[PDB]
Amino acid sequence: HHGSDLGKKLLEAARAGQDDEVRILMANGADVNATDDYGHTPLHLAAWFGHLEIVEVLLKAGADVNAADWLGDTPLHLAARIGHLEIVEVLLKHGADVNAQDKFGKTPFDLAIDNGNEDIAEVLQKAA
Amino acid sequence: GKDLEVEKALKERMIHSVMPRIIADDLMKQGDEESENSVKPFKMQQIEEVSILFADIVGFTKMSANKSAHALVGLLNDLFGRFDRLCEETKCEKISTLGDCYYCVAGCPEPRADHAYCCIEMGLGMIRAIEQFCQEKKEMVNMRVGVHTGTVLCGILGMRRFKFDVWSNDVNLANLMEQLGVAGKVHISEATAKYLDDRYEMEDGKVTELKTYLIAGQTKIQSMRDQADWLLRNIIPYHVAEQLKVSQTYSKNHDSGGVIFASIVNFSEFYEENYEGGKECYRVLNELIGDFDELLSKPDYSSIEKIKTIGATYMAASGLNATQCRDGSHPQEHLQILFEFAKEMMRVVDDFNNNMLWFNFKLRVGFNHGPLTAGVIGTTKLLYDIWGDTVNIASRMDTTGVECRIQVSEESYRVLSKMGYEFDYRGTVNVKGKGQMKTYLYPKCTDSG
Repeated sequence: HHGSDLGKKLLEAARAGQDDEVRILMANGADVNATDDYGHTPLHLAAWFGHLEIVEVLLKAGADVNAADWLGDTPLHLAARIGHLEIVEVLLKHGADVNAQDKFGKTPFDLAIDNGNEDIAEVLQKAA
Repeated sequence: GKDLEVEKALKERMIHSVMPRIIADDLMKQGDEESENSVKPFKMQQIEEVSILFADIVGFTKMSANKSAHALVGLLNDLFGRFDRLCEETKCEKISTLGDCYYCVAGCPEPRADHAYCCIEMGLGMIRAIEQFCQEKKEMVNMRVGVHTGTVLCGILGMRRFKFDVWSNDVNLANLMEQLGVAGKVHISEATAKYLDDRYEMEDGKVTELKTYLIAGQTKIQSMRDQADWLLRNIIPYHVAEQLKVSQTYSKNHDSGGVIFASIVNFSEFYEENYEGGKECYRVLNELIGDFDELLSKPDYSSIEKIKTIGATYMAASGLNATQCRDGSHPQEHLQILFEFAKEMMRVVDDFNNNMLWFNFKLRVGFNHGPLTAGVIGTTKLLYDIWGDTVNIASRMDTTGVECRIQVSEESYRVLSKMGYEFDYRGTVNVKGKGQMKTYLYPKCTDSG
């Protein structure tokens, strides 16, 4: 919104792990999908820090499914890059793309392969 | 009227002074408008199977022992004029020069089918020219020459002092091979020799200390005025601009001044080229270097000069623009303020490391201070540069450093210890030209230990 410092507060609480501040700020009409200079999204912050509670808080908050940073990466791509499996399943239940690739031109499969997490790849390989 | 055409010609010449031919003649039709407004937004590429050559003076320090700092300018101008002239007669694309070193590339804008032959012919012509000058003016100097072939990615980085350049491991290989070469002969690699057609002096040159050989031879006028003057400030500083207008060339010497080198250390392993080109990694490098550039805008950053960008490195100096002497000020605060400038450089790289996902970027920084000289090289082309013992000392001592540590010289250690900053003694490392030198680190057990 106008003067989206509420975005800064929500993002800082998102990667800080402070949930009560997130509730307080959303009570103030803050934007659900506020973005920073590089294009990060709070769901990508959750993938960074692996907070399933905040994942579900953002899901009930109404976050987008294919958020892309300046590197054009979906949150599923970031998750496969890090390797939080349960977040990967709870994200793919919502119906995200399977065959996408960012500006780096790679699908999440070989990415999860190189990051050293076979679980993401074996879960994703069964899609249709 | 005609002054507009005069400044148009000046601006076009100044574009080609810092940035190559084909890209320039393509960018003046405003293929990209963001590029045009940046000239007040560009592209990067990566090409395979090209040739690169380096050449260094032998005994470069010795010829600069007790001179007048003016003979050096003249002789360098003569040598480099002959060299780049020979470049036009042999159709090879220059890149830049690093003090005592001159290097070029073959077929960089568009591939050429006989790049290797042109490059070796350049080597032979370099040998002929240097021997002719040696016999004429009677100074025994030599050129260590090295060549390599492979793949390299080309682009322009930064927004201040930006210059077209190329990057890959092949540059490091060629530099090291020239370091392993012998005077008077060209030190080649088998990668170059796979298509050599053996029309030359085949020898196997190996080190006396990896498939290598040695060959011994055989109303726009105000807008255009602003554009052109901005470009002039981009290539050369203000003091030289005002001193030059009443003369032909430039040269100056300072008995004392600082210098810092700073390079990203863990950037090498981040070269995954699974994507075609890997240009996004270098876009990120562009972002970081642009952050460094915008750092310069601070008001207290007036006495600090970014000399150039070396590959992915960063070279800065100070203590030279302060030509006006005021007795109510201490003439030794320039080194201090540059030391803080380094500190905020480290802080900014730390912040960027925090803000980027799943990678840490560490830096090595080396500090030195002492005498040096500054000058201008080209004509119809331009380049500002500095020379001296201190610059090579700083480059050496920075390479024998540790990441996230401010490696500092012993005399600079002396001048800085009494003013407050805290350091721990690291050790003593051999330096060519000066023997043993002591090393100190500004971080004080900042790690777990």
